[PDB]
Formats: sequence, C-alpha cells, structure tokens
Amino acid sequence: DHYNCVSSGGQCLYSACPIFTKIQGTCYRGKAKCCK
Ligand SMILES: [Br-]
Ligand SMILES: [Br-]
Ligand SMILES: [Br-]
Repeated sequence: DHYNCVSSGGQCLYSACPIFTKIQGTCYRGKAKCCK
C-alpha cells in the first residue's frame, strides 16, 4: 500500500515503472504500482 511503499523507499505510480526500477508493491487500492 502507499504507506509501506513510501516507507520502504519506493514510489507509487499508475504508469509503468521507470527505467532502473521495477514493481515491488502496490498503492491506491491496488490500482497503482510501488516502483523501486
Ligand atoms: Br509516492
Ligand atoms: Br511496470
Ligand atoms: Br508496498
């Protein structure tokens, strides 16, 4: 979720995860990715 995402050093994004990151969680009732 957003809290764990940001806490552990990720970013919540609806779009694809940017270059040099990958999906490592979810945010926003499951509709966004946690990228890191
Ligand atoms: Br964020
Ligand atoms: Br992605
Ligand atoms: Br997460």
